[PDB]
Amino acid sequence: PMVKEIEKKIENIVTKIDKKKYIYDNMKKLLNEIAEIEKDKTSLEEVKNINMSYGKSLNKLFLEKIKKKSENMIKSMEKYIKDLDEIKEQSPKAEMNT
Repeated sequence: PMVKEIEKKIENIVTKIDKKKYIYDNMKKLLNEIAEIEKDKTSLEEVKNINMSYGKSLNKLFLEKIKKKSENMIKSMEKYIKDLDEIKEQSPKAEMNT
């Protein structure tokens, strides 16, 4: 204990300098969620692109490209009439919240 005061130093270099590792040991699991974050974000933003061309852009272009009108009817118009799913989502939210 006298010279073996270097045992409290060992005690320190132990637990104290051991729990030093169990910090960066969570810094990895962090750099996983952090990693996953953008890793999906961008991947999807890529399939949010294909829409803008195939929708909005290909819309105006096709809505200039021109029975045939019947297709133009069931087109963008019934494509908006799809969004009845929001009402098929609203009252549901307004359900499990009373």
